[PDB]
Amino acid sequence: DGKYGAQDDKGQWNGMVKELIDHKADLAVAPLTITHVREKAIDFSKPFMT
Amino acid sequence: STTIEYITQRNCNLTQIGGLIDSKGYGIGTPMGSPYRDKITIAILQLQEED
Repeated sequence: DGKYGAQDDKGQWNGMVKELIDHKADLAVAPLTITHVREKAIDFSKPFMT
Repeated sequence: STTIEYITQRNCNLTQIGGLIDSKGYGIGTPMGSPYRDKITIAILQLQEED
């Protein structure tokens, strides 16, 4: 889609979020903002850069 | 540095010289595979989302 990923009002994430929710990739290599709710979306490791 | 900041608010005679050299983090130590860790994770995420 060209995004990190954006949840719909109905809840439909796009981007690498629902890519790793539909498991179509193995990872998401992107400078991702680790949000409060993206952890609820998918598990995180530690941030490489803060 | 947080000890130094704890010093400085009652010690106006000295001054802090420059910023942090490195990025080092204090975290809460839970047991291996303890089930409430993600509760703590979402809790700190919403709590500093509440700052």
